[PDB]
Amino acid sequence: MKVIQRNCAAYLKLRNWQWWRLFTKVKPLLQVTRQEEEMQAKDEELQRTKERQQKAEAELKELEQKHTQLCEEKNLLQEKLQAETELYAEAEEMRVR
Amino acid sequence: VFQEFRQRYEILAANAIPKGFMDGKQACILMIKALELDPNLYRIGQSKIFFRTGVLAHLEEERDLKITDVIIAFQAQCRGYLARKAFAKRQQQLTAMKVIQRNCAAYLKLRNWQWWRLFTKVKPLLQVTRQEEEMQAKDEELQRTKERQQKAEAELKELEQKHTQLCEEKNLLQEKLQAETELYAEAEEMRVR
Amino acid sequence: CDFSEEQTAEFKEAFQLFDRTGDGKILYSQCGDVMRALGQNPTNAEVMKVLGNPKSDEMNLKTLNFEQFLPMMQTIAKNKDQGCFEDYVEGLRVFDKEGNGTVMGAEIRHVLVTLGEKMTEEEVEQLVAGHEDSNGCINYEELVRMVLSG
Amino acid sequence: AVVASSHKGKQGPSFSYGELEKQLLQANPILEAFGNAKTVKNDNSSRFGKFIRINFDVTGYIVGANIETYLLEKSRAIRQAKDERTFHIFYYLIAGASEQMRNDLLLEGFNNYTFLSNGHVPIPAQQDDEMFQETLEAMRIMGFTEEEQTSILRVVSSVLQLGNIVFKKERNTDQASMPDNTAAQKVCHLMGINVTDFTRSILTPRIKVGRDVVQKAQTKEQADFAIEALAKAKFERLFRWILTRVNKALDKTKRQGASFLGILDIAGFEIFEINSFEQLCIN
Repeated sequence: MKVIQRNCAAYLKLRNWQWWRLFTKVKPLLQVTRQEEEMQAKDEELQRTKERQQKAEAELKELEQKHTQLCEEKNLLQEKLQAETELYAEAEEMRVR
Repeated sequence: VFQEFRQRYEILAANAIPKGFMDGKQACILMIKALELDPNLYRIGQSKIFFRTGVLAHLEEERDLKITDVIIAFQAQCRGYLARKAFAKRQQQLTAMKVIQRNCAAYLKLRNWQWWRLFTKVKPLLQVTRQEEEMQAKDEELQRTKERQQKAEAELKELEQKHTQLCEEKNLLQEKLQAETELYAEAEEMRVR
Repeated sequence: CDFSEEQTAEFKEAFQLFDRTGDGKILYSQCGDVMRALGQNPTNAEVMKVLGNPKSDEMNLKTLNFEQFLPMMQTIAKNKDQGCFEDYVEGLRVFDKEGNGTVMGAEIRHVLVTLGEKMTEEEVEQLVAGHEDSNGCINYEELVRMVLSG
Repeated sequence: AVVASSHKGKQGPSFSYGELEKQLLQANPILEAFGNAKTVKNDNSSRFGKFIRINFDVTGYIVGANIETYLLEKSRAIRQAKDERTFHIFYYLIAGASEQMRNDLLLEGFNNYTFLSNGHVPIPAQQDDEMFQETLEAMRIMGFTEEEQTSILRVVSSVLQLGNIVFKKERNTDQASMPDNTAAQKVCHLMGINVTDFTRSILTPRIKVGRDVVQKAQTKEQADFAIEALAKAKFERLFRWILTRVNKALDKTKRQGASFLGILDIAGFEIFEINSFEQLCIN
């Protein structure tokens, strides 16, 4: 808090000086090269996004393998069900007879 | 029946029949009066109203012709809307393009003759533009990789939805199969008995 | 004439905006759709009922000066007032086989292509706000408002 | 709802309780409005049995809750004995609805309904309009949308109005007829179904009996029974929806828990001029 107060008081006293407006106009033209840091950040995030892609594609493949299995099991169970329904109908009609 | 008569032909007396859940029979009477039908051409029961085939048939033809007439009016209105929309678009585009091409052509002619001729000799030394190109390329590739990620996650979600669906369908079919097998057993054993 | 000096001037300025081939006029085939675009919406028949020639060598060859176009536009501006929101809503209510707003695109296509004057397979695609898959389900209430504002 | 609360790290009765406690304290007035009525024994008599439970973590703080509710005395609601009332929500709606709401729901004032024997029946200490406001606001606090409020109003209006579908029997055939088809038209409109089918399925239905699908002969009494049974069905479905909706508010919480504390509240011993099965199960 003491260092905050030192900083805030110092700025508050001085910020009414006119030159600050010229400083504020000039500084963004001169200072901080920026673009190397930006490039490095983009490259770093690209690696992370590629990692997430790899994981998403792995998860996709896992889900695909389970999907086709469940689809075949569904097909087999449906075929078998239709057979048992026909057998039930045949048994029940003859039972009535 | 009176409610059927009203609901089938109300268009012919929609201005005369009052709005609300009122007695259909009164609405039918109002419509029959609006048509000014001869009282020998129909007979009013408690539920069913009897009519002459040809008279009701000819009124139906007239009513359908009137529906064609308003269809033509609506066709003209929608074609009008379409024409207006097209005109509004194309004129806006024309005025925009006229100013843009005027400006771009004017500049293009001048930058091929003025101090750009000097500037272009210095330009390849300005390393800032090269670092900007690199940055832009990295951002573009990042955006592409992010797009592929989004698509991979969408595909993943689609496969997940189908996975759980197939799992539930499998469960239901298995349960149903066991039920039908039990029913078959119960039927067949009693058949033997 | 019902139009003010300002309205006549506005019509002249609008007439000047069209990318015509330097004819200084407007073609009889085109003028109907100009009048539609700029104001009131006449029918295909109305363009003849305004005492324009119902038969000619060609409607693209027949052409009119602003002095002839202005009264032709004025008469429909005064005498060709279109239906109420209530009227079009009633029409669509009687048309709608689902009786709930959600009409079928195939039926809409039928009453535009088959009935009346044949609206084209290019027009219908720019008129229909929805789509025509195996369902074809679209709400007429939006369309009626769209063309009411047109 | 105060002692069992976990502390968020953020004194009086206006204290800001947790989300689940806030729902719990609104569940009571919600359920009471839909489930309580006036009887000779009690002006706020519960027509239903209930059981609340609150679930705790290993630390001893609340982490979830459940509200179970048992079969209710649903029969009385359209067969009112002298000086007895229907479910409070009906009177609260009929008194509290704005002109806009009344037109939307196709409602009228009291004594305009065949299902309302004795007509309007008073109740002390309550203020029907104010109650109508606070119960709706309680539903808003329970996280209801405006649509899922008004839809309840539509169905509860429908059971109230459908009683006005009056029948008269054709002596030549003994089949029922409907001179006041306006009532049916209003009801089927509020339900969004076809008036023609709605009229004929009540008066002379065609029912599937095994292999065949056959025209059922239908008396005045059978038609009355059919529409009253339909009212019971609508009511049971709406009450079920309410009870599930209030539990699903709590069902955001996880399935883990250490132990629980229950609260049982069954309707009391009860007797009057008629004693049918509907009272016997409770007694």
